[PDB]
Amino acid sequence: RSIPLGVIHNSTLQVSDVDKLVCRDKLSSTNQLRSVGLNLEGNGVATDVPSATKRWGFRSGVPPKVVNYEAGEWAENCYNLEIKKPDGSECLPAAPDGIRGFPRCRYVHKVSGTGPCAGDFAFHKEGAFFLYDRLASTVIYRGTTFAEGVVAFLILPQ
Amino acid sequence: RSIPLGVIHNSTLQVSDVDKLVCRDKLSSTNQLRSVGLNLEGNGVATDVPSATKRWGFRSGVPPKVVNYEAGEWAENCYNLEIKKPDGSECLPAAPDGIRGFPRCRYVHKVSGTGPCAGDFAFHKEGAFFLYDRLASTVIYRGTTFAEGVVAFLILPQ
Amino acid sequence: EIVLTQSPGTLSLSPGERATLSCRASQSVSSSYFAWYQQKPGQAPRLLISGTSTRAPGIPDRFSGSGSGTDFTLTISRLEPEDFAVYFCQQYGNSLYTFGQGTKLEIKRTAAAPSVFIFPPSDEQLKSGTASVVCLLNNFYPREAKVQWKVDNALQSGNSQESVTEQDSKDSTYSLSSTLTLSKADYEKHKVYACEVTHQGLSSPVTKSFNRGE
Amino acid sequence: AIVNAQPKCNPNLHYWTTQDEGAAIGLAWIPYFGPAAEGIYTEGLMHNQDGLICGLRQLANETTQALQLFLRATTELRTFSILNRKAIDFLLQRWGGTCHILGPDCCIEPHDW
Amino acid sequence: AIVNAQPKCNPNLHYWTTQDEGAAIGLAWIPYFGPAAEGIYTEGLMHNQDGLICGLRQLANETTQALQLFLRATTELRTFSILNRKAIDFLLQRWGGTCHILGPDCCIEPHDW
Amino acid sequence: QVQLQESGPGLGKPSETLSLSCTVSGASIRGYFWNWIRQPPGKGLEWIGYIHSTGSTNYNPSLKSRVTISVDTSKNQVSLNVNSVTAADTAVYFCARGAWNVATVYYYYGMDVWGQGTLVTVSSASFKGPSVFPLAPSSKSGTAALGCLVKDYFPEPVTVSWNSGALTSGVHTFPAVLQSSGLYSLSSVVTVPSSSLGTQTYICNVNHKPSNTKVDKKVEPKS
Ligand SMILES: *[C@@H]1O[C@H](CO)[C@@H](O[C@@H]2O[C@H](CO)[C@@H](O[C@@H]3O[C@H](CO)[C@@H](O)[C@H](O)[C@@H]3O)[C@H](O)[C@H]2NC(C)=O)[C@H](O)[C@H]1NC(C)=O
Ligand SMILES: *[C@@H]1O[C@H](CO)[C@@H](O[C@@H]2O[C@H](CO)[C@@H](O[C@@H]3O[C@H](CO)[C@@H](O)[C@H](O)[C@@H]3O)[C@H](O)[C@H]2NC(C)=O)[C@H](O)[C@H]1NC(C)=O
Repeated sequence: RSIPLGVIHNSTLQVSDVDKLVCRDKLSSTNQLRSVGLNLEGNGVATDVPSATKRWGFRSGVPPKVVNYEAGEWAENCYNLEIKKPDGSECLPAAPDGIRGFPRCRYVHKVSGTGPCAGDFAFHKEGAFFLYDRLASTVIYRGTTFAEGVVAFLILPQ
Repeated sequence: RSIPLGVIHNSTLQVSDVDKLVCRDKLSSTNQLRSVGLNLEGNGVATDVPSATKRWGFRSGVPPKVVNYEAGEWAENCYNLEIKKPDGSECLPAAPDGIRGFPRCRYVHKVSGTGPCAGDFAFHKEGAFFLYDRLASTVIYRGTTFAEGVVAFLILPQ
Repeated sequence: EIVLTQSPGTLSLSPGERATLSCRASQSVSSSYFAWYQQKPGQAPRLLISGTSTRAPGIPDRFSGSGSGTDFTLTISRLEPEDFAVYFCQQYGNSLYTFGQGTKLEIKRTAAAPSVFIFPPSDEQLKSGTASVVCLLNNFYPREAKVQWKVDNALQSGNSQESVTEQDSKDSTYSLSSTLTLSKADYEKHKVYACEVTHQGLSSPVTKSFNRGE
Repeated sequence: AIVNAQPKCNPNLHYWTTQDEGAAIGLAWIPYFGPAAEGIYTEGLMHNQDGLICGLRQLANETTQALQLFLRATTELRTFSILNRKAIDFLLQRWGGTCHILGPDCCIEPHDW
Repeated sequence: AIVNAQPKCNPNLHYWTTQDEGAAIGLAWIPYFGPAAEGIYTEGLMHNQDGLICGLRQLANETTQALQLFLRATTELRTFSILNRKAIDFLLQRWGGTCHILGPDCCIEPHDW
Repeated sequence: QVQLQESGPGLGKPSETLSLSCTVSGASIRGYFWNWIRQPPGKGLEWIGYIHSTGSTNYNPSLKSRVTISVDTSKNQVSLNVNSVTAADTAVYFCARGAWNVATVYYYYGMDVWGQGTLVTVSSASFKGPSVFPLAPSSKSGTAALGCLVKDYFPEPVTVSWNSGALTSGVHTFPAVLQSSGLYSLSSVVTVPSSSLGTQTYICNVNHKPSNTKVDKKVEPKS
């Protein structure tokens, strides 16, 4: 479809219509365009380790994709996984350069263990993103503190 | 703050004001926007090896960042470092692909030696950039001829 | 403007029964983050239920919360003697909290007679210039009791001050202390100081006495 | 316009961001003397209006399907172009074709007289 | 407007750049037959005006603090977007909002009659 | 194991500024909201205001003028100041942690952790230390009862303990009673087995913070 763009005017949020032209919406500079990463715990999702694990799975045939966000939410619950296959070989890829853990986490749940790895990459079964430092990825990277959330695109007040 | 943009009209350079709108400034195509890398020797900085070395140091906790520039200045003095720790392990990272030495250097000062490496990356203590082939980095890469300089952004005459 | 009105004001019923506490909102809640609190005597309130229906950790399954937007209700099913407290409803909305009047909940029980004890004024207190006699009624239910002071069969009206504890959270009993305060001079006049107690669990009044010199 | 349909919503937003002011206390812009990776962020709080924040959470939920399909289509690993693309689309909507001064698709207003 | 405050200044600029004309002598645009890495550059000289060149050196010095903070904020390794972003900002200043023909923030001039 | 602890002067002079301090232990103030609740003796709870660790504050509409809440992250404390103090502001003052969720537990902005509460009495009068007198009957020996008497003190409260917390069973310490003199007076009692009456000595542990007194009085066995 089309990536929705949200307009904020006098503390009122409206979704921009791709067909309707609103001349009142003003964009004086690119600094008014912000991408926000809102964490799933804000939506009240279950944050315990056994319940969050059920939201992630392995699948081959889908290459990983990453987007940037400029602002994130302080997360009370973040996760850091070190899952390995029974034979000992690592099950998650080490994070490439530039990808760092979520900047602000209070409780970091160190998830470890050994299980069968059915695929090449760990994806979010509900469609959300694994939010890292200013980068939103579709894939869980080994040993890096992430916080599952989603991304919005806003045009901010002047 | 804001990255200053310089306007050149009839051999007159003025800095564009982010608040003041000057309708006379014309941008007909992106080819009029140029990024220039001016070397520090143009500012009369000391170019001898012992004096230039004092301008660089090692620090952990700051990830390297790179910007592109489209035009550079022919440099009389460039540097190429191969510093190693006492135990023998390399002290500077090998340059990633796409990063090549400064295109035009007359004298290339092959700097070598063994010293303690207090950090993960070599930065410029005065804030300048290490100018490579069309790429300006904040970090010294091993074995690649660089030329310390700074970057300006210009909107050129038509 | 946002006022939470709680009903009933007071309530008393037996162990095992179900207590239903209600709390209406003046204006419709714009953010249904309702909560219920239990406050034991002298303690800060404890969180029973947050977010209209989610029980706080460590709160028994008896406490259940529900709501409909304007009226929210807390039901304490299968009441136990430990549930004696005062219960407040709370509403967080538009960056402000509001509370309720509170519902004081008494747990009934079969009647228990008071255990009467009388206490002569101590030695050092008499040396200070004032004497006080204390009658203690320990672990009784119901709460209503008549403690009548009579000195040499002369009733004393105007010098007795009573005070009753809060309900005991295990046996559901009250305790009372009647204090008769007199100057060191008027206390010297008479010699027999007694305390008579009437209660629902006493088939006949109980009078415990102490003579001046003992 | 948005309306929240999520089960719950946290009406207060405690945010972090680097895209904010740098007073540039002398020599702190220099990376060698600059803050470490953990201290490059600023903070803030938007508890002012509960409704706007709950609307943001739904928008971030609703943009997910279109954003995920966008990433399926592109081939590069990391996509920063999205915000710069939205600005180009913004200008192309208003100033893309011929602009009729009093027309409905032209944001030009004649002077006040 | 700029004014040079550096200790010295080299008033002549001997530059190199690839962003220039390619006469495209037949089959030299093909990389297999094209010039090697060292010969993809053109040269030039700007000794005409001493003042403009000294102004450029100060501008390159003054843009450094803002450019360094920009790089601290972004997370990608290499940033090419800066020049394309400046062009978008240029258009958004003049044609971002409603444009009042005779207004101060609108670069529209009515015809000559 | 997060604990809150309010601190405040037991008596505040009227028409003055009143300051209370909440001290968080076992958890970082950063990232949570922190409330101030007050409760006039024998009445409902009133919310004074709240404050985020960053600093943004919103207060009760009816009290926003006479109140100002402040936080100090270097000391891990949240402070409350009430100006133009009258007799209505006499109450016990609580600080509470109203958070959206902590760790995996959701509290949906319900206040999970509270302080112990600090009582603040607003009066022109001054402090007055208490006097203790034992409660012992004419000799007898079944089940016996004994206690202490705390007479003439101001202001509320006074904390009485038995054998330094060792004796908790059957200890009823009666609420304060405001005598005609204007000073408060209460009494503690305890039912003790008459058999082991003379085996263990029984001592009171009274404590009046506003006047800084912590005296101990024993009770005669009379086996
Ligand atoms: C964006 O928000 C929607 C709406 O909250 C999310 O969709 C929802 O996913 C949950 C979790 O699976 C569904 O919950 C379940 O609902 C069934 C009843 O259908 C119930 O029996 C289960 O116990 C469970 O509560 C929910 O129904 C579903 N809602 C809709 C409208 O589809 C969605 O996942 C969010 N997307 C992202 C990327 O955050
Ligand atoms: C941009 O240009 C400014 C101005 O030239 C550069 O700053 C300057 O740095 C030099 C080198 O440290 C300073 O020089 C020293 O000055 C002291 C007196 O303060 C003198 O005793 C020393 O012997 C030495 O000459 C100079 O004062 C300082 N100027 C200012 C205005 O701060 C700056 O480094 C340049 N930045 C880049 C990225 O090229």
